[PDB]
Amino acid sequence: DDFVAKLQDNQRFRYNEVMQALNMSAALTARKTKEFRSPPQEQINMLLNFKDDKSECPCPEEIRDQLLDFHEDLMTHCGIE
Amino acid sequence: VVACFRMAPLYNLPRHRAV
Repeated sequence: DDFVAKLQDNQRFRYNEVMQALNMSAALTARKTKEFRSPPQEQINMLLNFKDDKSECPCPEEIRDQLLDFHEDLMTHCGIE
Repeated sequence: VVACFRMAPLYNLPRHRAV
């Protein structure tokens, strides 16, 4: 509930930033709004790439941290670790 | 190109659908 709210707020702020900075380029804005024009399932599959080190996800490090902490708490509760 | 760029934001969706 709160993880998705923080993610939504950040995705709105980043869209505001890209709409402010769209005047800089024409084709770079194209990749940048690829994320925003993608279908929601693809958007969230992209935003959920915190794992490993591929780093294509644009979500910030703190938001990565809450999910990485919840995931290890859940693994400890499941007994995998 | 603004309307073409803006298609379906995730933040516009209600909370439960995003959850």
